[PDB]
Order: sequence, then structure tokens, then C-alpha cells
Amino acid sequence: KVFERCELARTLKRLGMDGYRGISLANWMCLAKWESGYNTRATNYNAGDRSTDYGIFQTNSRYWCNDGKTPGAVNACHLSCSALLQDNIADAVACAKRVVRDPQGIRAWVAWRNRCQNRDVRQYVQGCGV
Repeated sequence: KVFERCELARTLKRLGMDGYRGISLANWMCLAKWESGYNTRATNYNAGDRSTDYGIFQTNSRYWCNDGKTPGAVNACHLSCSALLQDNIADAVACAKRVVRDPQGIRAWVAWRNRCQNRDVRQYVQGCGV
């Protein structure tokens, strides 16, 4: 499913992402935008290390979910990577909460540093009523 900006904003707020571990809703919106373009079925194979990024937040199979073919991988979210490809983002959200519970927080995603950090991210939630 490809979410529309404000639709996603409201959904994430209902799932309790606003301010989760110090992370504002607009930061989560900026992250989803740059990681998948708000697309829940987005996948990206990393030939360099044999891992794959799954879903709206492009969560990696080496550390977060299990896909069976990633070498030396753990499954910290205790989920099959298939779960991060559903139109219902409840599981992808639960797993992203798990990711930021680690010391790096939101910084775990390099795309956040490149496109969101220190920027005016207000535009991602403007006019959405959240």
C-alpha cells in the first residue's frame, strides 16, 4: 500500500509514535518518506552484505527481522520479514519502536542523518490535523 502523507501521519499518531523515545512524529514521517516513499511493500536487496531492507521503514534483516537467507542474522523484533510487508503497519511500527530503543535511536537509519537531521521537518505533518 502507498500511503498518502496525512493518512500516514494520523495512523502513526494513533499507533503512539508521536514523541516515542524522544522522536517527534515529523521525524518518523521524514524517515518513512525517504526510506520507502510511504510504500509498505518496498524491499531492497543489499548485494554487498546479503541483507534486505523491508517495508515502510526499510528495516534490515540482519538485525531486526528473520528472512532465513541473511547470514549471521538475529531477529530482535521476533518477526518474520514478511510481517513488514503488510498493508497494516502495526507490526512494522512495533519493530521500528524496538529499533530506536537501542542507543543510536533514530540515527540507526543513515537516511535520517542525510535527509532529516537538523532540517525543518514541519512540512511532513503540516495540515494533517495531528
